[PDB]
Amino acid sequence: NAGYDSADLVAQLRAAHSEGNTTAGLDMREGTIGDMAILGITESFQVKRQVLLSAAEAAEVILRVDNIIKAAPRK
Amino acid sequence: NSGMNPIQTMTEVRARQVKEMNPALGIDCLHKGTNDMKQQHVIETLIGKKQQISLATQMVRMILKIDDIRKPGESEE
Amino acid sequence: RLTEYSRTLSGMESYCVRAFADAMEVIPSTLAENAGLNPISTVTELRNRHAQ
Amino acid sequence: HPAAKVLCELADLQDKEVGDGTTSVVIIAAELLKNADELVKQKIHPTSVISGYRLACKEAVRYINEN
Amino acid sequence: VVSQYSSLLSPMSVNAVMKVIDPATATSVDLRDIKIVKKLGGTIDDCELVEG
Amino acid sequence: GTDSSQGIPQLVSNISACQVIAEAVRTTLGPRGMDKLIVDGRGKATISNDGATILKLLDVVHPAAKTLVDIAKSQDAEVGDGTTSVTLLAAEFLKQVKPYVEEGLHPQIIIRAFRTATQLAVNKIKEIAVTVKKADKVEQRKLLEKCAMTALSSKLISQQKAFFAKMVVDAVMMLDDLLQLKMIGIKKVQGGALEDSQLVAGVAFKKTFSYAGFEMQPKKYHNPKIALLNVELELEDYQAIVDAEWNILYDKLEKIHHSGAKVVLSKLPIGDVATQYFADRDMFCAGRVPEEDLKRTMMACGGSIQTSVNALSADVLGRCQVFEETQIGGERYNFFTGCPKAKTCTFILRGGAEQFMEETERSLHDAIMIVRRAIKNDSVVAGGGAIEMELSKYLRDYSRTIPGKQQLLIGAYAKALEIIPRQLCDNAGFDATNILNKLRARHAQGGTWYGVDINNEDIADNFEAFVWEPAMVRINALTAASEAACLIVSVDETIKNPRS
Amino acid sequence: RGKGAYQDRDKPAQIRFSNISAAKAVADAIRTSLGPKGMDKMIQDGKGDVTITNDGATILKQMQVLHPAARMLVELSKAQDIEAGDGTTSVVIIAGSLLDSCTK
Amino acid sequence: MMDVDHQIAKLMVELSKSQDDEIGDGTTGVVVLAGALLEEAEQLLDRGIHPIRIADGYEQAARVAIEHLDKISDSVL
Amino acid sequence: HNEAQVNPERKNLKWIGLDLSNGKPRDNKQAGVFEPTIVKVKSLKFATEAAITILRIDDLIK
Ligand SMILES: Nc1ncnc2c1ncn2[C@@H]1O[C@H](COP(=O)(O)OP(=O)(O)O)[C@@H](O)[C@H]1O
Ligand SMILES: Nc1ncnc2c1ncn2[C@@H]1O[C@H](COP(=O)(O)OP(=O)(O)O)[C@@H](O)[C@H]1O
Ligand SMILES: Nc1ncnc2c1ncn2[C@@H]1O[C@H](COP(=O)(O)OP(=O)(O)O)[C@@H](O)[C@H]1O
Repeated sequence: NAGYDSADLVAQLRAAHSEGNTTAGLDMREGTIGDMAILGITESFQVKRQVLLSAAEAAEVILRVDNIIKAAPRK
Repeated sequence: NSGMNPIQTMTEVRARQVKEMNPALGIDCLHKGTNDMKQQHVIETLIGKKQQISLATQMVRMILKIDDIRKPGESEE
Repeated sequence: RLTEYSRTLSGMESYCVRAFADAMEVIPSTLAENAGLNPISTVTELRNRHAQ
Repeated sequence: HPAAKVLCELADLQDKEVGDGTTSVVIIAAELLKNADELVKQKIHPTSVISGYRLACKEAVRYINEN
Repeated sequence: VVSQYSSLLSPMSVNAVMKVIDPATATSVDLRDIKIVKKLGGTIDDCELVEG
Repeated sequence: GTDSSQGIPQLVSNISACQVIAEAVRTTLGPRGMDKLIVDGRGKATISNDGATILKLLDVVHPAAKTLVDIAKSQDAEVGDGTTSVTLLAAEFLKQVKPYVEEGLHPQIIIRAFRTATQLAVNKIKEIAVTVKKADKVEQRKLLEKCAMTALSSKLISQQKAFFAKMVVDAVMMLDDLLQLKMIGIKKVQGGALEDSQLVAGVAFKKTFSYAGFEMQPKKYHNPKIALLNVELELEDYQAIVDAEWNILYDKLEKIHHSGAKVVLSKLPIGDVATQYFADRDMFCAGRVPEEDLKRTMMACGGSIQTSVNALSADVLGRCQVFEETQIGGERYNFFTGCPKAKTCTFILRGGAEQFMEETERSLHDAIMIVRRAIKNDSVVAGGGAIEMELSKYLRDYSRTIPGKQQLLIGAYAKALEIIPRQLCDNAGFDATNILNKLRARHAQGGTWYGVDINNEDIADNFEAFVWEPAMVRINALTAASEAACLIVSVDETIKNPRS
Repeated sequence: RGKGAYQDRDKPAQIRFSNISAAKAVADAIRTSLGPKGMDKMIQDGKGDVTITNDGATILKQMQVLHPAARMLVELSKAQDIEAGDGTTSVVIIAGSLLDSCTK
Repeated sequence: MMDVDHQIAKLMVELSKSQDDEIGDGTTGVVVLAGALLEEAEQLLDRGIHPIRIADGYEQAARVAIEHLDKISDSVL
Repeated sequence: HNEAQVNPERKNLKWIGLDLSNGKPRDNKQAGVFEPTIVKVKSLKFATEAAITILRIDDLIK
């Protein structure tokens, strides 16, 4: 949405989490890593967990449907 | 064509060319890391470039002075 | 003023500010084209006089 | 047509003001409109036309009050 | 539309402006204090001010 | 043909056709006018700023269009100075009397009014025409140079204009023998600078692949001559044609020095690869020559023509002054100069830019037209949109004097005379309307020769600006325009006769 | 260094160009009526309703247009008229010129 | 090999051909340069500028550019 | 009326009316066809004002 690099930042955050930096995230100002605690980018645990669980549940629901049958259209 | 940011490179190279006059300070298209174009062994004939500029100017001037085209526009079926 | 500021705001945003000034500069051009007399002249003497 | 309504109510205004001359004012107005439309198709911006018409009217009334 | 009569109408119009406002303490001018009738026909030279 | 009935509707159709035919050339008047490019079949679109040149390539089909083009062609043939002016002037006459034909104005009334207005205009121009021929014409030619300078005033070639004007008027003063476009033929050459351009008193052509094969010609020969040969010169019955070929090849070598010819002319290719066979001749050869070259050489001293297989005449190496063949810009050029009556002038268009061909066409040719009209004519007036203002003012003043039908028609005529400054200043690009009012005030009160300046786009007293126009040529142009307008107005209906 | 982001997707950009084109159509239809030297607008209603004036926002209320950008330009003009009461015609012209600048 | 319809495109085609048989390389340069020249020429025309002065300024600019090209020349064997 | 202004001695040529009986130019002050000054002045003023108002109206397209 800002035209920044994708793969380089993915690898950078992968390495940062490899050292254990669970606070290393992207910054739109510079496109680099930073401390979200210091940088102020913080998110609610409950909201994020609900988002993840709901996405997984909806995906599971959708994948369980195989055949769709259509009756006579009214138009 | 490549993908780098155009205008920041434009301004930086212009500032450096102000610092030192050189026809070898330009875009590093091959991402060699240096703007020293001569170091990258790129040579083109000066006659080609002057002819390019002159031809482009003459053609643009000619097109600027022409405002007549005839069309029937009947929209045949 | 915005033009000279964009000259001193060298960067990616400098030409954005320059175009802002150029686009905003249309109202005197509208008034001048209502008067027939060259709006480009009108505004270039306006520029010179305001500079002086 | 709205332009016709404007012209006819100017005519009624003139008639209520002085009486005679409604035909003359309507005819002169129409002639001025068509001549000015030709002259604006001659690439003249209409405000100059309006200013010239006002100056001409002033000079005409001053001439009439003099001759 | 009132171009030539703008100079003419400015004094009377401004004087009517202070009639509906307090020129000393009223920080806001009510646009609803003045009402206009769209009298079919007429001439700008026949400007008429009414206080009632 | 829509509403092409007998009477006024067909006249309206003719006037509309005249307006349309004017629109095509309406924008090319003047030296700084735009050019026209229109498809003409196989895509050979031609660039030509001259309005008459546009006229020769139009697609006129309406009878009014044809009967205006013929008048334009006649005017062009009579003089080359001013053809857009007459057509556009006639179109203005027609379109400004069009708001009168429909009221019931019988066309004969318009014809009478046009003729009397033309007579008044001719009298007015005659009584104001100023003669400046005696003002140092034969001697002190600086006035001619100043007049020629107008052709390149305030342009990128103004620095080189002085020398070019001086030497072209020098060439003309000994060539004041009714010159024309073909008589003075220039040639374009690349390389070098534009300052050292010259005008030889002869011709100039390049030895192309089909022009000359032999080199190191005897340049320092004082008896040149053209030999026109209508035959080729280049290199179980097969043996028969072989023998015929050998005999012809041997026979074609007997017209080199046995006949005594230094320059041979032929319409068949001359082989440069066969130079070793052309080297034995030791004589210049010219092939695929243009008809312009042929006529200029014939008028210069007169070359011989051979018709038979071994035709020989006494003018094979007759009287011509000297031969010249000098390489220019690294390439050998042929100069058939050095003749007793070499009444030709070829300009060496020295210049790096190849595309300046049209620019030099519109500069040097206009300058030499200016000097030729200044020399040939004697009485000129300051125009460029000034003299037309004088005529319009006088006619409009005279209109109020006379009572009768023709008063309004003469008024419309005078109103139509103002179009020349309009078009000139519009082609310049300035605000046309302001120029008109400024000219009218400064002309009615100020002076009788205030005209437009194309350089700074403002008025100027054109008498000081030296914007001269020959009085006689202007009179003829106005007469032709009035005659064309009268001829169109006096017409009611066409006759079709499609098949039977 | 070298290349950054490929920027593969482009259609919403040209859609925004279309929006700017509509905004300029409205803007230069509005532009003329500014100043004493100026001349009234040039806009006819599709339904046929007619008004005749020199104040811009009245014309802004004339149009029954489709593109939301034009509608929100009308909102901008009426908001400016509510706030101060002058220069409303200028605001629309400035907005259109800025939109063309954004295009460039 | 383009399906050229308007004569201006054909004129650009002969421009490209002239550059190609004159030099061989840089044929892309003339087309893009003319494109950008017209890019700002059309806004200059929208401002209400007649083409004559635009053409004269463009020719002056071309002379300036050619002078710069001559100034920054460098040749080898 | 051209002689009324060009010729300064022809001052008393300014009332050539239209004798509708024959449709011939004729002295009209002697004839006596008269129009009040206020009538013509107001007529011209109102015609000019109407022309200005109409010419000042172009805010449609049709
Ligand atoms: N006896 C007359 N001869 C010539 N013209 C006349 C005569 N009487 C009136 N007129 C003309 O009639 C005109 C005004 O008539 P008109 O305006 O039609 O009257 P109304 O306004 O009542 O219709 C005047 O301009 C005047 O010149
Ligand atoms: N420098 C100049 N200043 C003013 N008028 C000029 C100038 N040069 C040419 N003209 C005008 O251009 C007219 C004719 O030009 P043009 O139509 O281009 O060629 P042609 O003479 O073949 O018709 C002349 O009547 C002349 O008055
Ligand atoms: N007498 C005048 N001389 C010069 N400019 C004027 C004059 N009157 C108004 N203007 C200009 O007209 C512009 C717009 O004013 P106006 O049209 O009244 O507001 P709106 O555009 O909201 O209707 C102002 O910027 C002002 O500078």
